[PDB]
Amino acid sequence: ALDPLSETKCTLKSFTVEKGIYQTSNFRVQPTESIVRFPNITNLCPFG
Amino acid sequence: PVSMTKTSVDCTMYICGDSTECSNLLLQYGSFCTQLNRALTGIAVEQD
Ligand SMILES: *[C@@H]1O[C@H](CO[C@@H]2O[C@@H](C)[C@@H](O)[C@@H](O)[C@@H]2O)[C@@H](O[C@@H]2O[C@H](CO)[C@@H](O[C@@H]3O[C@H](CO)[C@@H](O)[C@H](O)[C@@H]3O)[C@H](O)[C@H]2NC(C)=O)[C@H](O)[C@H]1NC(C)=O
Repeated sequence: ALDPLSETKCTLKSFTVEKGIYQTSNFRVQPTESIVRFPNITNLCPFG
Repeated sequence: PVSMTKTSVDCTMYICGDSTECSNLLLQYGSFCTQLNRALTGIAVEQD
């Protein structure tokens, strides 16, 4: 996880990397906030 | 016909989405879809 060169070294399971382009991992945007949207009702259920 | 569309399908995003527990369970199956990703990438290169 140091840098892309080390990541592609780990992906190839070798310390020397030949010339070329290698697929290593996937980029994904992590979420920032949590959103909850429930109906505005507040009457307690007749469970009791 | 000469070539077909180059499609790359990812394991962890398809089988498990963005679920860490599902990925941890998927690790038990070994390297099945390291093989799958490799095969799809090889087809992609063969098209060019
Ligand atoms: C079963 O019933 C009990 C008792 O309730 C009372 O007696 C019954 C015979 C009926 O006449 C009821 O209408 C009557 O209220 C329930 O206990 C009560 O539950 C309510 C709801 O949570 C409690 O209210 C809260 O209590 C405290 C202050 O005391 C604060 O959190 C709130 O301001 C709110 O008032 C009430 O205190 C409580 N009463 C007693 C005697 O403990 C019980 O919940 C119910 N069973 C089930 C499954 O709901």
